[PDB]
Amino acid sequence: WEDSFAEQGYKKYVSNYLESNTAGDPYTDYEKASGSFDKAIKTEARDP
Amino acid sequence: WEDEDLDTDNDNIPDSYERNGYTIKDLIAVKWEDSFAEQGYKKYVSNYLESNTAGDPYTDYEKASGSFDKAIKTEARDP
Amino acid sequence: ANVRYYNTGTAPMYKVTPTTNLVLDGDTLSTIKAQENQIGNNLSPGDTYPKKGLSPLALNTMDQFSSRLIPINYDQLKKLDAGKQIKLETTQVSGNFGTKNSSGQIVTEGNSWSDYISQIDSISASIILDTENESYERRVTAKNLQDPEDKTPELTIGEAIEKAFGATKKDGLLYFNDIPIDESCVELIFDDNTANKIKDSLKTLSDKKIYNVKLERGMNILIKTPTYFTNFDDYNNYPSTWSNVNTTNQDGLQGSANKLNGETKIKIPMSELKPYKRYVFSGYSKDPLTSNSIIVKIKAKEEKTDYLVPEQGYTKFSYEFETTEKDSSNIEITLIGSGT
Amino acid sequence: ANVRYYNTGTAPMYKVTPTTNLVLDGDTLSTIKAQENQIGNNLSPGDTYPKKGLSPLALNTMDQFSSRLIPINYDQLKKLDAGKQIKLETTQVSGNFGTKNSSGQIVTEGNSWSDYISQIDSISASIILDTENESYERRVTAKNLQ
Repeated sequence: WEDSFAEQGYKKYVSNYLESNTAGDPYTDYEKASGSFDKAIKTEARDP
Repeated sequence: WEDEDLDTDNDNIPDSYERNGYTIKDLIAVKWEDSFAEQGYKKYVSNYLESNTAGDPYTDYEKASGSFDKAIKTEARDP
Repeated sequence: ANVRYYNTGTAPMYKVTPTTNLVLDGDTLSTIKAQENQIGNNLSPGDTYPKKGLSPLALNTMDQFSSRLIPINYDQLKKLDAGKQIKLETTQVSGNFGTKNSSGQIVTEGNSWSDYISQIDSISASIILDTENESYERRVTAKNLQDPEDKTPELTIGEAIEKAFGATKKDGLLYFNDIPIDESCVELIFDDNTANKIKDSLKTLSDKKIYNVKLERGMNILIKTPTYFTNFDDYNNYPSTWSNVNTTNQDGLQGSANKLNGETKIKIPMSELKPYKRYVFSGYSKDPLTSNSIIVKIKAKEEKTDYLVPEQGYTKFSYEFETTEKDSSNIEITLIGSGT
Repeated sequence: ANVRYYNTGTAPMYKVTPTTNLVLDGDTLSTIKAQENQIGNNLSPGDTYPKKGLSPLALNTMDQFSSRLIPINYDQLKKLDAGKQIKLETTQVSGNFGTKNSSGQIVTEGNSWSDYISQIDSISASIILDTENESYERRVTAKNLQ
């Protein structure tokens, strides 16, 4: 992450490096950051 | 090689994908030229980061080449 | 109740099981999900279950295994007895689709359509054509310009209607099996939100055509072909000949050259159209001096209105009349004026 | 009873099966788990079953194979006749969610939400917004310091 990506439209988010589901929901962190899980779930639920 | 690294396994080349387009020929996707319009070939493009660019359960290669079903109308053949 | 199904769209559906909803007057009597008797095995697109030559299909049961006929208590029986009728709605439909194996046999076992619905609807915009013999509804995807990582080829709406139905670029315009579809030769109907988006995104374009605006995420567009059309070079489908016409520079638009005065009158008998409906009569503008549009239709509003150009630019006008019931009467449209 | 559903949250839920509770005055007349008649196939977030333009959904039965209409004895009838009204509540809802295979087709068979509920609740804190047209409810995880 660099600070100059923000004008393009990219975000900044972090997670837990001892688990594969840091929020309990049945999608992993990589599967939820990159939107390759479902196209109906809202974009407010993309950061882990 | 330099310009054939398909990211998603849609079995179709990203240079033939984001550019002016592609067209199947003898069940193999090839580059698009403007003189193909006389014979009856179309021109369509798609999304090179997915394997289902419209959501429907047929992939891009499976829907361009009509090897999915013979009852679906040809209006739903471009992806 | 005797019902039959229909299907409009691109793909077929196997093992179709609709669920119906019966209402009478504010109430809701029952919700029926169709059993093994009223199931349907195939639906080729643009066809029905059963076919055109057969009687409809009866439903009278409500269990899983068909017993226990549908009841109605005494007040609802007296309401239904005293002239009224019940209304039937369709809520959802579950079915199947067909995937084939490695050049083997097509299987349909738990390949349900019902989990690809909320994914497709949140990507696509819906375009529905309505001619006078059939209808069509298609779904075309669209780009989301908020997410910069989101990649898909963006396309204009005049390209979306070009790609969805099978249309050909015949002399610049596009024609759907000897029917002209344009911006100025059809009737375009939106709901409120998409009309707001369209009128907000016209003022950034150089050309003020609405077929060059950008397709967006959640939209809804319906089009209707007219029933009678007055293209002058060719394609004027009319049993009644127009009166006091002119023929010079008459190919399309951008060539309006005839300034003439007087009146124009057309009369059509009722044997060529349907009664008890709400027609709409619409056209475009010019830079004349004055005109008026008298309708001489009985059982209706036989008044006129003024023409009143605000400018010389082409801005359309539209009015409406109301048809009689299959009488000897004739619709008589007269247009008086000085200037065109 | 004529009910309709709604959904406020993030992910959609397939094959909704709500169980309702009917009370009149201190009592509890019945607990109804919804059958295959009034089941709902899809529920996108911020929408309803049925949609915005259709009539509501009727429930009148209580078996698994739908027969045996719901009874009311004489005292509850005379209380309901004399002006009162009954109250409906929702206790729990079981449903499904959808995963896709190795670049293949989405499957929804036995992928139930009802075992990710008590894990997500013991991790998260709940934040609910209420404006004049809709509501929103979200769950955000938080750090333990013990």
